Amino acid sequence: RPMWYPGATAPAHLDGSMLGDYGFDPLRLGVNKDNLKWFREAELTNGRWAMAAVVGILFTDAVGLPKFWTAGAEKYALDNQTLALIEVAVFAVLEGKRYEIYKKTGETGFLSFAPFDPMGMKSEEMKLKELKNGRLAMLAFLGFCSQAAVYGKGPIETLQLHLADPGHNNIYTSSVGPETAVTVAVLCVLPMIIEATK
Amino acid sequence: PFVPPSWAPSVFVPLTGLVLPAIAMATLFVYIEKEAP
Amino acid sequence: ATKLFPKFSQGLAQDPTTRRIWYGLAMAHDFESHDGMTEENLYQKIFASHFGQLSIIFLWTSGNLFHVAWQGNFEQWVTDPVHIRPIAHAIWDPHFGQPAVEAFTRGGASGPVNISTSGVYQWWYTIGMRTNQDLYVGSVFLALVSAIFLFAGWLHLQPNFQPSLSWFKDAESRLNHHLSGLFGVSSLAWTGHLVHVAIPESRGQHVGWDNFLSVLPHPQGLTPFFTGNWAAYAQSPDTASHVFGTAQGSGQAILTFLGGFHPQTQSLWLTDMAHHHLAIAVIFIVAGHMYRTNFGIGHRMQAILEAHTPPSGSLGAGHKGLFDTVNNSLHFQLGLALASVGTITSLVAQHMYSLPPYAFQAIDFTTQAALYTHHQYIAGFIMCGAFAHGAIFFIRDYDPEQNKGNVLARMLDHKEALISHLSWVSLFLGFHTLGLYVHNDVMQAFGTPEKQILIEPVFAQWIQAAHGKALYGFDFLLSSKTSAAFANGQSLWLPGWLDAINNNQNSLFLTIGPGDFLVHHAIALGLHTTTLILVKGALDARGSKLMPDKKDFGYSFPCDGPGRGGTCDISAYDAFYLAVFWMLNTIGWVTFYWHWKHLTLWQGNVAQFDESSTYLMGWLRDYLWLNSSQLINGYNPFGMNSLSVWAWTFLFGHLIYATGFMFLISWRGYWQELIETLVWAHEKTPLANLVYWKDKPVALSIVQARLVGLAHFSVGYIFTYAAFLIASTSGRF
Amino acid sequence: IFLFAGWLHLQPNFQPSLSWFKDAESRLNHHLSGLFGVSSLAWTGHLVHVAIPESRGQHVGWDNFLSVLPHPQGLTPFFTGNWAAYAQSPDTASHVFGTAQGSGQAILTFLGGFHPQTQSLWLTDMAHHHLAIAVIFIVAGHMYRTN
Amino acid sequence: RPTWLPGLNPPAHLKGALAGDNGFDPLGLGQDEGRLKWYAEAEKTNGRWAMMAVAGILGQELLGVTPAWWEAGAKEYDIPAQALTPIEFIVMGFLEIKRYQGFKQTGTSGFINSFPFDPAGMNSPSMATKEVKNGRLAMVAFIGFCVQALATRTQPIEGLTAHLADPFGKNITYYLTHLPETL
Amino acid sequence: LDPQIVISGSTAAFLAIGRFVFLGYQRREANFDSNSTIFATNDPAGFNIIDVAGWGALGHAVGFAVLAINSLQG
Repeated sequence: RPMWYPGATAPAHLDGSMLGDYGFDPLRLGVNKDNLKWFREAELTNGRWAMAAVVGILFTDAVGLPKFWTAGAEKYALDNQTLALIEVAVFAVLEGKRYEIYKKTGETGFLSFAPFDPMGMKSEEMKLKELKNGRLAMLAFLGFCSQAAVYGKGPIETLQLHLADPGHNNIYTSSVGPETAVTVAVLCVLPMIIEATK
Repeated sequence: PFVPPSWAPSVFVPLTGLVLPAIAMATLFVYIEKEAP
Repeated sequence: ATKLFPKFSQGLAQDPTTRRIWYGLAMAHDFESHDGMTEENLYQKIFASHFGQLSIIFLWTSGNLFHVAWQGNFEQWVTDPVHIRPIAHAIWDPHFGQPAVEAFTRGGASGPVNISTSGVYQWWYTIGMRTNQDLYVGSVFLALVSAIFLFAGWLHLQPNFQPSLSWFKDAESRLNHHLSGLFGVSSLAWTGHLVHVAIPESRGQHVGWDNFLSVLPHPQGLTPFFTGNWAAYAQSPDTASHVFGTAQGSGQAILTFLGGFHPQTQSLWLTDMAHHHLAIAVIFIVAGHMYRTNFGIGHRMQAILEAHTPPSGSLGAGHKGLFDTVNNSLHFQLGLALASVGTITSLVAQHMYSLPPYAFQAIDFTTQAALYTHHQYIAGFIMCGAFAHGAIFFIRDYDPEQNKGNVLARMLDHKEALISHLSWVSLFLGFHTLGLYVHNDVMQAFGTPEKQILIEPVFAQWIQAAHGKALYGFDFLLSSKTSAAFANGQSLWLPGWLDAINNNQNSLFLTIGPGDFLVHHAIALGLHTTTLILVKGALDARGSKLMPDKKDFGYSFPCDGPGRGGTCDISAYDAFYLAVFWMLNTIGWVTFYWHWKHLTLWQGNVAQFDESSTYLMGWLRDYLWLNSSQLINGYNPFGMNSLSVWAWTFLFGHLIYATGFMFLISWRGYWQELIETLVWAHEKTPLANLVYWKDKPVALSIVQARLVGLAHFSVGYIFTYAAFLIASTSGRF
Repeated sequence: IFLFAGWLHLQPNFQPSLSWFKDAESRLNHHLSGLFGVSSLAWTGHLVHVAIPESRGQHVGWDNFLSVLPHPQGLTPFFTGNWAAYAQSPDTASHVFGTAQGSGQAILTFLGGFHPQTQSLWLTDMAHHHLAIAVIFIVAGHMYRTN
Repeated sequence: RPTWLPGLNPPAHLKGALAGDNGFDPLGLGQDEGRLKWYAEAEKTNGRWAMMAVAGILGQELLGVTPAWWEAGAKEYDIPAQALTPIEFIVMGFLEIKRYQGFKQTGTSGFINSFPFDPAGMNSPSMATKEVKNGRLAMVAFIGFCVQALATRTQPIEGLTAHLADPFGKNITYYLTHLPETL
Repeated sequence: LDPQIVISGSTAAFLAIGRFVFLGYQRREANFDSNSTIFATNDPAGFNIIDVAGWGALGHAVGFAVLAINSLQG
């Protein structure tokens, strides 16, 4: 059972019953058993949202459509006032039906279908793959927003620019260079800090 | 760059031809004749 | 007492003689014969060995790349690949005097260097390498990949990482992943490299890791692929005046099927190669979904095997039980793999010399000769290994009770008929080929060359005429202009293919005559005799009339003693041993034929080969004696040149061959008695008996003697022919 | 770093014992010699190396303090005992703060009073003050018996 | 067992079991065996880094590099210093955490997972004493290199040749007194 | 030639011959062909996601082959 660094120790409440366990809880926010399930469901839905959002942002830059941070300013074939009213009206019923699913079963669902799987490949390994991909997509979305904050342009453009000069084009040579360098050094020292005390 | 110096063959060829084979031969010869407890 | 080496055999470790070291070194890879070996541990050891071999291969490739980038002249060879000789690596030998230093100083270098014959320059230049920086990056990447493979080999042997026994026997999953992933995805990736890097680099556009994400390989940019208008990708190809490496006359197509060869480089088109890799990638990927693994759909190889028995009972039980006798036998799988690998290697040699795939490879005669000979000898050794492992399968893993009535048991049921018919074919071919050669020799000696028997190879010439060659005049299939087979390819690939096959300046279906017919019969004789020895040794491995219990003695053992008239070389190992000589002789004949025909073609006089290839005196004088004049003149009392190393290698191979003859003719007993006399001499000598041996000196065993003699024979054979081939081809051109 | 030190001194293998907190002689010796004397000596080094040359129009930063001499005689009067050489040629009454007009070469003076333009104490006087109190505090840091 | 001060008995906490134990501890930093063994490992690794640093400085000077050993940081290089710091910190963190965890399982040095990292044998207590002594000499030599470059602005071999050419001069007295002439 | 019409028609046609024509034959051959995952579906004839993916792959390959052949203008 690999941990979040070579030589970690579970904080007595992450024994491994949950999928994708690595003993990562320094703030100990999952000390409560009741909060662990809710936080897990929140992590799963945040991961699903980030997965769909990252795939959508990556697809818009390939075709040539407007950037993800400027797509809202574009004029569509509707009114923004009516869009917000419809969005909160549909999501009220959708989120209400999803919340009642978690109280009866404990996982996500769509509308009145708690185990929503028309094809049927709901396996234990598939649940962990969803969590891993969701975590990766959450970091990817944070990276998309951060790259657009300092460099702008776009994710695909950022990757293309990094290939031109990898030794000179990175987060360390950008406007947030020293902060991230100090943070990387502090993070690299952190496992030794935890292992020195234990 | 990865280019070795000009004196590199004059040191690596005698090494690979006399230092490494002598050490390897002596180590292997000692290992073969080791008596079991 | 008992020594630590070997650790896998306590019986060999208790041996107090020198036989312990030799046997421990020769049985280290025999995992099934170690102490305390199970099936799971066996498979794990083989897995680690596979990783170690992969690491060695990748490290060797990285070493070649590094030496070409460091001491080679790749940056200057690409500018003039016709008049500049490639450089392998530098030479640092303190034994060289002044003439050797200036003699080996060639190829525009600043010191003594070796001129390469491996052909890596043409291959790397064709795939996209232009500067030494590319070779350095490739060498570093391959070294890191080799290190990762070595670490993986060490990691898979530790607990929590060792695969289970059932994992190694998942034939359906492994075959689906190798057909779809290792074969299809790899070919698709190669197509991507050819379209994205090789094709733009050959047209004068440098595309690398720093600019491939912004350079479009086609002006339409992936649109015709998604819209199904793939025919737009073959539009505007490279014209007949295209210069390799520049933009002069370069087209914009990425996937074509023009066929033939490039007019300048005399090699295959890059667009055709990319299209080829794409088509085979699609085929391999589709073929990767044939077996059922974990999703219900698919097939089961056991069901297909058990459902293939003819109703007439001609094959007995058919293929029933073949899945269990193959999945549970590693020697069967290794034999099948080696047989296919050897056949593919021979296919590679033939296709590469006839259809040159790398740019400026046909002009390099030494590269062609060395590459063809190298691949053919490797293929011969691999084929002998396939048959040897088949014999090992019969002795160690064959189960007659499980294979009752199937095709495998029926092979041993009529093995006498197979060996007898192979003997008849080999005898007929040998008698007729030797008789025709001696008859032609006598006619040439008596001054009557018109009296010799010269049978025209009408069958192979007919096949060549079917392919499109109009020199013979059969005028049919691709040779006749009114045929449907001819008119159906005139718009896709037949123009270039016909223009390349009808040209007599290339190696694409060379003209053949009576000499080619006779040497082909000699080749057939060598193949049939080698097959006879190997097949007879594999079928008689479990027993015969002389030794009814040979299966109880293992694959390799000395003999059964002098009883029953004599049982020398009765094991299957001895059959393989006698077959190695026939393999070397067969490959020697095929390589002699290839070298002589191509030498006469490159010299511009094919009539010399056509007139002297019918009698053996022509082969001995006009080929072996005429082409060795420059080789043996590498060093003489008048001085030396760069060809002296090949002369030394020539004599080196001759010496090794003759040394092998000693282990092959003289046998153990005489040597053991001599060793006993030497033991007495050392034990009764003052100032020297104080230094006593730790291992009792004994003569080499019979099996060890056969292996040592065979190894010397093969090494001397290979080095002698390689030295003669490279020296003659390099000096002549 | 100080916050991390506070968190680290509470974890096991880093918590000081009660006997360590009661070593009054060692604590007083280190506070008088190191926390007071060495800190004052370092402040004197900054005033002599940076503040005094910057007040005379000469930029002295981390990029050039190893190649810029605080005094033209370069540590020779300090080792030879001719300390009065560091008080020679001070800033005149027409010196403009931040420029070289009217500036001197002295680094340790005791002129007293205030600067005619800035109406503040002389930088050389403050440097000399910190040097004297640094020597006094360091000497006072060897009064108690520790080991 | 000879000590550093003649007529001075070695302390009770310092016994000859360690490699370079010469009974030198006037401050008493190795009272407990836990801190003593941790400091022993710290001394060995400090000496290893100092040995590599002194060897590198001497090799750079002997091979005629353009900048001195105190200017190599500001020299232009591919992948600038701003980008080299995180890569070095990540790889050093991994290597050092593996070295530290291997030290907890067994009280010895190592390399990632080879504890002890001892290929081809050649290990003995005498070799350990030689390693500790060479490390101490290298540490003192590195500090000498730093102070020599500070007060004389000359590289190690250059300063040594300058001292050999004129012994009675070009020493600590001349360089400490003729400081303005050096700059 | 319209790519959307060809691809849609080819995929729908092979999915139709896989659901209404060759479903029983494929099920009978898969049964006699004899750690796994069972793909339960609400289709009355057991046409799970695996069969849909396989038939759709065959349909897309045939449709793209037809589009390519017609694109060659031969």
